[PDB]
Amino acid sequence: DNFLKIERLAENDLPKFIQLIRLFEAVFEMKNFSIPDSEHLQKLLNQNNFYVFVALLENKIVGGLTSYVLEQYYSEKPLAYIYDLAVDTNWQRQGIGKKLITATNQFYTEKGFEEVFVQADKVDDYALDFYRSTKPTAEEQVVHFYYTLK
Amino acid sequence: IDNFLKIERLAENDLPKFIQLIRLFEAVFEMKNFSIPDSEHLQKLLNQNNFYVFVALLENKIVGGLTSYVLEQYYSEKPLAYIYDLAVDTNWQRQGIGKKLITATNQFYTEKGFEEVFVQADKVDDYALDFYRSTKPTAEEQVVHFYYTLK
Ligand SMILES: [Cl-]
Ligand SMILES: [Cl-]
Repeated sequence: DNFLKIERLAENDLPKFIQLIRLFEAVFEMKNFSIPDSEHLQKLLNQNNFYVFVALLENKIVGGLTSYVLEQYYSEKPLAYIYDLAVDTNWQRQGIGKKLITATNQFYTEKGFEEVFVQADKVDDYALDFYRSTKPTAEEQVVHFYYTLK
Repeated sequence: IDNFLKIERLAENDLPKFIQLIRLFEAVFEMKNFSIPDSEHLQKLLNQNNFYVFVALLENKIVGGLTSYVLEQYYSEKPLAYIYDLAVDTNWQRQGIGKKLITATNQFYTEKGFEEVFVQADKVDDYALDFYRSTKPTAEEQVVHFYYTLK
């Protein structure tokens, strides 16, 4: 569409950041969520290893992703890790997620990165077929382990 | 072996050990036509406050190690830690070394008040798959890894 706009957040974009987090809360159906203080979120937004992309309709965030820079020891060309990606259920399928991926990969290409990667749950068929629609270089079935700390 | 082994988190002046671990990675992962980055680059990476390396030592020889990245969260003030690579010397595999590395790493991030540490293994790597399972993770999950090689 011509009205939709993809933008990368900056220092004074905390309100848009919070709006995206609220979208994440909604789409991911997170329970009993308590958003961190704005002081914390502001400092994170200011990190040079963290970049947020959103899809906007006028003032309304209808989609977004978060990404982390991982400097490599194999190469002087860093990696980018897309951690979260969501599209508002009322705008799911508008080309939004593709536009976000394209913007993100172009951004890291300009910065001389080697590779961008992202994970989707095996049971999440909507995301699974979405990422395949973005034509990634490759996909690999893997297993994710995590240790909840005391 | 346990009373010979040393598990440690690398310090600022441990670039030689870092390079040794990278070389171990090159061999264990069977990386082809690898060219190690300049030492200035590796030193700066080692010194990053969001990157920590844990190694296993016998005298001066690295026999195993892992690399970890701190990921500050927007869901919580408690960060995440991402274990990116883990390898053990093929002649020393499955003698508790990998378990000790995971234990040390998780203890470090637990003390720092992190929410969780996570790590991934290939579906076909049953060596790795049931190693991590032997470490008693809180949960495991089937996922698909997508990547985009940039021009
Ligand atoms: Cl809240
Ligand atoms: Cl930039």
